[PDB]
Amino acid sequence: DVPVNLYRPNAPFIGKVISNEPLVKEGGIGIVQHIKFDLTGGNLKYIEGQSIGIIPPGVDKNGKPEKLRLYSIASTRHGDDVDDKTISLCVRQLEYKHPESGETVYGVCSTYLTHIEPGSEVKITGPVGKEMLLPDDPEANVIMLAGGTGIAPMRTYLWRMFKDAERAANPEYQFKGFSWLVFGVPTTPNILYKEELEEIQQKYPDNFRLTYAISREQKNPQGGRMYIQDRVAEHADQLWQLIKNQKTHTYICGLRGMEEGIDAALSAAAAKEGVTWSDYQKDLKKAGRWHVETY
Ligand SMILES: Cc1cc2nc3c(=O)[nH]c(=O)nc-3n(C[C@H](O)[C@H](O)[C@H](O)COP(=O)(O)OP(=O)(O)OC[C@H]3O[C@@H](n4cnc5c(N)ncnc54)[C@H](O)[C@@H]3O)c2cc1C
Repeated sequence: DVPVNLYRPNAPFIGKVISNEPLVKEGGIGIVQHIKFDLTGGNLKYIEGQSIGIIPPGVDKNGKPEKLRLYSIASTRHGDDVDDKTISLCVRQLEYKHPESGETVYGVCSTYLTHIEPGSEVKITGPVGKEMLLPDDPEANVIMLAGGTGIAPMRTYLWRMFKDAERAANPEYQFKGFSWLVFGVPTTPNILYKEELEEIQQKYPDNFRLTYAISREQKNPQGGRMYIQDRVAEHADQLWQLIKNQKTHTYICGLRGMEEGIDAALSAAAAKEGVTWSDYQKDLKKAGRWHVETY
């Protein structure tokens, strides 16, 4: 009942791009695109929290074909239109530095994807992944800690939980727990899906809390730029108290190295009560309540 590997690299599914919209607004840093693909004509099914592969055209520096890159699925199982025939991605263009062989380098698969046109064919493998799945328990608490494109699986949980079209589509799942997104981005215009997050938070004030950490607009108490771990420390006592509930799941997604400041904060909260966080967290992993995907 979790689909995995319905399509593999040796024989991928050829989808078509339907749309490709920018998510970063003017004044923001970088390019992050929301890309939607047509799934009709194949049998790709998937659920929230999974990833798929894209195989980009071309050869590397050695004249070897390009490998697949993985992307968290950014839509619910139904697609953004709730019709069960599309899938979406949230793709940032990776680019870096002049001291990297002289001048600025562009990522292969993410440049390809963030400049791809509607009507183009794309090779898609997957779905893969069973570590970031959402429990079918309507009464769960769900803590989400996202940075940048790590909003993507979170968007599939929240959309499942709170979009009226989704609730109409999923009678078994009517969500009534509490969920809290701490979202880290560099500027207000880099808040991916801002308008839709904030609409959810005003239809459902008792069920959803939305905390930002915006590093170029906010300072932490030491005087640094505000980072998601700064906010997690700000609330580490509340977050630890929520985690003690047998129903609470915690999801962590974003770039590598973001985990260690989340543990430092929760260790100091757990310790007040003679709990050793890293022992507690091992048991949470074992029990399926601790979900991490950084990259
Ligand atoms: C499970 C998983 C989920 C992912 N989900 C998403 C998602 O939702 N959205 C998204 O945009 N991406 C996601 N990615 C990351 C994505 O797969 C690709 O790694 C990323 O898009 C870059 O691929 P590329 O082809 O653009 O870059 P490549 O062309 O392969 O460039 C990457 C390589 O260049 C180097 N490099 C990268 N950054 C730097 C730097 N700052 N300084 C120096 N060298 C550097 C490294 O050698 C790296 O291997 C995910 C990855 C994984 C593993």
